[PDB]
Amino acid sequence: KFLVIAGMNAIESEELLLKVGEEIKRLSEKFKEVEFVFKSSFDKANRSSIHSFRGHGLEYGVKALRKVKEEFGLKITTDIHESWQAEPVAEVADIIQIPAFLCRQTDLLLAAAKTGRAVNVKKGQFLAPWDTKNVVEKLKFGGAKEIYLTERGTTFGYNNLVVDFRSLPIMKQWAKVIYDATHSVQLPGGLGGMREFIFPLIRAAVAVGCDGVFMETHPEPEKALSDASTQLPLSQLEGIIEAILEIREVASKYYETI
Amino acid sequence: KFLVIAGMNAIESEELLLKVGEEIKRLSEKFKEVEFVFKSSFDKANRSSIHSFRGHGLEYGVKALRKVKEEFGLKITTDIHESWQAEPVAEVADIIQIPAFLCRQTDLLLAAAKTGRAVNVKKGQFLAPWDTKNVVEKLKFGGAKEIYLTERGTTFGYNNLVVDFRSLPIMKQWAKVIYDATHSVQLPGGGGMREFIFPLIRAAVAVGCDGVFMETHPEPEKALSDASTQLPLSQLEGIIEAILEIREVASKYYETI
Amino acid sequence: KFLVIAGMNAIESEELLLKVGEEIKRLSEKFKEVEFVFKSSFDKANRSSIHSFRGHGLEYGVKALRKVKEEFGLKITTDIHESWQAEPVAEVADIIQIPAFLCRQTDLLLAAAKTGRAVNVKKGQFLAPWDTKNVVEKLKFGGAKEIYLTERGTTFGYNNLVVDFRSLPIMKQWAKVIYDATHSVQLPGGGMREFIFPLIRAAVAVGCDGVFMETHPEPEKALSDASTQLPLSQLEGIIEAILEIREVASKYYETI
Amino acid sequence: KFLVIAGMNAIESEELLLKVGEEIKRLSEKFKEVEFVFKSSFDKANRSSIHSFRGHGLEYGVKALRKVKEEFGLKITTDIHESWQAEPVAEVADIIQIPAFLCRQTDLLLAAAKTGRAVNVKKGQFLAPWDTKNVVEKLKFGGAKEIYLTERGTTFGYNNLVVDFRSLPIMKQWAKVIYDATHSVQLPGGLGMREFIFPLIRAAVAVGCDGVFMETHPEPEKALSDASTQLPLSQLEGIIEAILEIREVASKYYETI
Repeated sequence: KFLVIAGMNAIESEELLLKVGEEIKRLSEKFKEVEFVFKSSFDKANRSSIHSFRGHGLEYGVKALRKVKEEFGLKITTDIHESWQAEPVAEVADIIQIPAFLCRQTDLLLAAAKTGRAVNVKKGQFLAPWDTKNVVEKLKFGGAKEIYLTERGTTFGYNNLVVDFRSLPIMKQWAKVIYDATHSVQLPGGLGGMREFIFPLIRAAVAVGCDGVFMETHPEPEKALSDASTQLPLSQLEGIIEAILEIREVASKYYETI
Repeated sequence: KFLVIAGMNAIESEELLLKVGEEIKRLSEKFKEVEFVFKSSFDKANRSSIHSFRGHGLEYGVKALRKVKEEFGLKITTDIHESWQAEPVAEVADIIQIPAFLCRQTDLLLAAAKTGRAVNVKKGQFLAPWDTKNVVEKLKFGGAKEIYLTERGTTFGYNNLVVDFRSLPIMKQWAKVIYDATHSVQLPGGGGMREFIFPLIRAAVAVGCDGVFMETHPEPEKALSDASTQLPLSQLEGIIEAILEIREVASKYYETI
Repeated sequence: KFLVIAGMNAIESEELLLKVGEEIKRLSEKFKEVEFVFKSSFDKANRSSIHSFRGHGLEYGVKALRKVKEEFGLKITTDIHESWQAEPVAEVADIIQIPAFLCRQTDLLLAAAKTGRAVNVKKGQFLAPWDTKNVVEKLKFGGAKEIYLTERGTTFGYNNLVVDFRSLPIMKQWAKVIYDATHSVQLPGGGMREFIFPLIRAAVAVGCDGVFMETHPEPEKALSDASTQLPLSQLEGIIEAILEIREVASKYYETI
Repeated sequence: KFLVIAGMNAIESEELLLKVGEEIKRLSEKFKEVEFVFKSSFDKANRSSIHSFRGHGLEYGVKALRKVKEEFGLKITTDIHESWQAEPVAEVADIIQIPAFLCRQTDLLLAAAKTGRAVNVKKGQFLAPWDTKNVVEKLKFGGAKEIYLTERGTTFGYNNLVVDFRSLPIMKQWAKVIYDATHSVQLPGGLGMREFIFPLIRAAVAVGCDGVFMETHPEPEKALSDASTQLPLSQLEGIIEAILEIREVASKYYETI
């Protein structure tokens, strides 16, 4: 059954997070066949500017993600940045996310695999798809059983990303493949993304074949303290989920095996 | 009315051209809501090696095309390489094709636009999507009425191309878009990988395009150009049905330009 | 000796074409160690907009060139966009130039090789350094004797080119190499002139058989490639620099 | 005073390190106009394979680097991978190196700046040159006073890097610039090209930069990392000589940022 990873890019506030957690609960009720997982970063450890929003800290974040899980019965995924953050995070996160810039930091991957939780690894903007076989190999060595590789775009010149859809079938050979619909259309350092392309590339993803879609959402995308240009309006989620399910239905029959 | 441009990369032997030509005809008959067009090049004026198969001349070509156009009643399309080849070829081809490397050559375009026939420009591997607008403008200024833009991959480092599927909705702003499913999986001087041909076609119809461009051959390993990318004639039907199904569902979400 | 192809990007006029031929002449006299070659195009056959300047036809073209070739005694070179322009242009052009986008068009290559002239091929923005081998194999077959490969940048994402300086030694394995100092910094569909010089020093330091650069008396008033056109009054300086760097670096140029 | 950062990629063993340091010492004596800074990693924390050499631990690596500083009187530099590593490393490092994949990791940048030591950031392969400004601003925010940016290539298609030398003058506006002659010709996940190392250094000094970074090993074929890109310890002298020579004549043309 299809995996949908949704949430706010960052934990801007517990009030905002809970509101977003409500739409996902409602959505899981409407799409019984989809496996939903609530996502949110407790820290933007890689912002370009020292002036940008980062977060309220690990403690606060883990506590807020807990509220969402306890109040909505939703599984959780959040990203970690240094080794020591795995265990504490593993307390509430069902899936530990590894940032794209860190997909090669051996200790971080090992730390995460060691918690016993599932691990999703954002493919680096510098990584060739075949080069992800070693990422999985490390996680496996570290104890990881539920492994995920997430397509999030490849460096295409300066301040731009391209999604080479060949990566989906190649990566499926070693792990469940996920398509990150929001960061893939993001233009890095662009102000120091293009929301209109989010939906069309998602359809491409499911036509090609993947095991899940990752998409960030916000009640007021233009007021988002992070990834504003690319976060989707809460009201748009429903329509996109339906199209994924419909496109997957008629397409699955053609997904290449293995 | 989805447009499907299929055929042999080049005219190797009219016998094969007819074998592929009847197969198309059969399909055009099964899929009546589809408009087929027979594609094939009378010459390969852009091969890397000097020892590579080119063609049997514009004469033998234009002749072979009309032979298929009459024996099967299928619309024809082929590409021109120099300003002159326009007029002579517009006598058998309904769609004049402009090569990828020549998409910026003002006079070649200006010419094919005069023949009154429809024009299809392969987007250069060096062109950014939003740059195809000027290509359209040149042709309109030249009398082109039915204009087509074709996605065929972009230079992604050395000996490799990538398909930026954002180009489809972008070029759709000023022309009908075609997705080249065979040259896009091709590896420049590598090459190509037939294993990705179909998956990306699926991607193209899911995103939304006005048609696809494929190339088929009775048995690829025998092809004389782009052999590792040529699609086996048999599979051609399964694919056509596949993208029609996907198109039926996907079109409900195509953005409105 | 060292090659220095200079001149205007386009033949905006025979008047201006001369003001430039005069300066190239002077520099030609001040640096007897360098083989200068006047260059300009009679037709910008590949402009982006249909509304952009092209030239005054092959007529006024070869006309203006032949004039400089006799009034200043400088060798001349220009680019052809279709096979027929080969022999007719090979009347005044010592070096026939092949545009970047056309570098794989066999007939344009064979047609230039026929004329028995020197053929300089702009390496396409879509071509790998090593793929230029066949481009030289095509010219040999076509009767070419004096061949050149020009580095003019590689497609780097949308509307941008990067100069992979590894090509210089790679290509030098089968052809003399020229570096296009003005087009290698252009932004397809735009340009940054502040990088023209720096990259030239980089080209000679690595090692090349010659430099290719376009100049104009008043760049801001140019009708083609305004942004990437050295103001005539700077060519001399740059040329002194290329020689100096070439003298110190020569010693280190690898060996094919 | 031109800066030459040199040493062996990883601290393979203390003896092998002292051997390289002996040579670096010799060079600092012969080239008194150059400022040599010895470099070596106590840990390869980003190896593609779980089976590759990483190192003998921080403590071991800090002792070795200190033995090289003490015995040969050379300045030291090494890279850090997690915040906690900054402080202990600063006891010996004159310059704290920040890995390319980690160049956007704020807490690591801050941790290094807080030590009071100079900081040299490897420009990420996904970073445009103008994006480094925000990097230099994070460091100043953290207390860094002496800052360096190192050009080490940019992602060019898969398993390949290209060096855009327009990045030197661009980055010189915010920090002193070093050119990494070793990783720039490296082919990521390819298994580099040793023959291109010297040519690119020449281009680098010609264009203009405040220093060059080059790893060296006595027996490159037996290196436990970056084997294909480490220079034979016997070639360094030639390179440095040529560099000073090129810089000598080229220096006057460096454009005043």
